[PDB]
Amino acid sequence: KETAFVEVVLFESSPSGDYTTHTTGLTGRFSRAGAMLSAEGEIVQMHPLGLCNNNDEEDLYEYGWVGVVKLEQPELDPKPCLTVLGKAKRAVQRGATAVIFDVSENPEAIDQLNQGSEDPLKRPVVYVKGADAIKLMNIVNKQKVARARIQHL
Amino acid sequence: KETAFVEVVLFESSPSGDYTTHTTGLTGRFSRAGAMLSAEGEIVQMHPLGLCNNNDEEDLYEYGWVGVVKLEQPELDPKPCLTVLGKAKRAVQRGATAVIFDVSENPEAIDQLNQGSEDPLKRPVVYVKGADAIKLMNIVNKQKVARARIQHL
Amino acid sequence: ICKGCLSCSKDNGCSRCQQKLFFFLRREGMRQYGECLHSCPSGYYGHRAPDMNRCARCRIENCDSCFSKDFCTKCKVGFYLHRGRCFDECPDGFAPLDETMECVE
Amino acid sequence: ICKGCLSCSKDNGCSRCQQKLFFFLRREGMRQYGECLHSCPSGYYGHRAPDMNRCARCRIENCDSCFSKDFCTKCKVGFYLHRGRCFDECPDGFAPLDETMEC
Ligand SMILES: [Cl-]
Repeated sequence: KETAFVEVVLFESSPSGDYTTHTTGLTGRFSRAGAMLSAEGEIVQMHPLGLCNNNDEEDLYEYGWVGVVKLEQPELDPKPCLTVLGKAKRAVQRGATAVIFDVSENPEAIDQLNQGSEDPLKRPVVYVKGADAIKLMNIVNKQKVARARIQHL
Repeated sequence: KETAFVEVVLFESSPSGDYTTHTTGLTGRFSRAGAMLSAEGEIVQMHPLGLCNNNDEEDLYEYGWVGVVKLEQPELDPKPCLTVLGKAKRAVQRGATAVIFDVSENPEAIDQLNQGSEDPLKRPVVYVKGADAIKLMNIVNKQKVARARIQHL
Repeated sequence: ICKGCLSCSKDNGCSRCQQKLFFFLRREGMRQYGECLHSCPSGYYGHRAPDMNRCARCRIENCDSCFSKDFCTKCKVGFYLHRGRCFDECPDGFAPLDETMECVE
Repeated sequence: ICKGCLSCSKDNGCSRCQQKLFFFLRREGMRQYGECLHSCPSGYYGHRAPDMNRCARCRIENCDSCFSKDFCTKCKVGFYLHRGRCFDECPDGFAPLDETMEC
């Protein structure tokens, strides 16, 4: 409903003890699947298939991570463990402080994301697409660590 | 200037990797020593005699933390290494994504902060007092880890 | 050449594995991708799941291979196998075979 | 109430150590409070900062006690100190003296 302002911060622990940082910028939108709140955290990508309730025991992640999830072309998983919605819930349940789907491959997620506005999650859910989506994955793909900063103006 | 809405958040992970959370809410004000932004991170208490640029070097902190700094009666730190503003700049530097001052036993600090002779940091500098302060410290004092979430509205 | 997958990509690696192959989430730093595996790496085993054939953790501490979550079949390098579990030093009344890394009487 | 201390606090432990002793920021999770010691702990050393006399980290790794940021009197248990440095297993050129754990 409102535009989400994503700042992707790259940092380096300088030897002086201090930290230097390189901010990148993007925009996406808040899904009504989730709260209209700002958030921030160490970015973690998740494979969409990593987000199944199916697994009895999974990997642990430190609490507070900003998930990042590249959705796939609809026709490449015939039936998922869960719906996009469902998966955000997993994320949040697994300690996600927010979730950011790169929606480029599949828009319908959007209509499926905003479909559960009745029972919204504690925490923001956001999508991105297009060049804004590409930049995200360029950082997520080539860098070691990056902190995400989502603001609700 | 503005009111700053802080959620301190305790968290535990069940052995499936799922996270349950306890969230305490407080209130404070954004300072004009710091930008007017929301921000969230793991909390790190800093003794105020721990924020001097003086020493050759200090211990390193993982980037993006939220500094929480209980000031003491000024007589108990009569000639301070830098200004409270100055100690805010020193935490950002060392990676803080935001700073929170319990100025309860030193409102003079309140007044120093808002009329900055020193240019304003590009991260939030919030301050608290009374119950809000008290609340914050009860958590910080008695727990091992907590995430903060400061929110501008 | 993302290998062993029906579906695939630069951003998620492999996906929805081919045939009977086993799906395995690898992680390096933030990044995470799919792999359509033949014989899962140390700590994991081919498990036949609801979603798909996927690779799972071998419960037993210090273990390299399982046939099931809770029984180790090849212990890891350094360690001795005994009754499902994995040991650094074989338990009281038991003696080592450095050859088989097994454990005896 | 507090040991070695002029001023005190629930939240910040010792503040402004009595000058005779040394000031040690100690860390427990997210907590950091002043402690006021006889003598600094493993890896720190007495030092007179402008504002006060505070334990500080020996620049030298593994080295239990200092006289200077970079010169190191003793190396921690299972280690060998000479000419300021400290090495795991006494380096070629000399011979260990495990009674003095020298090199
Ligand atoms: Cl964090």
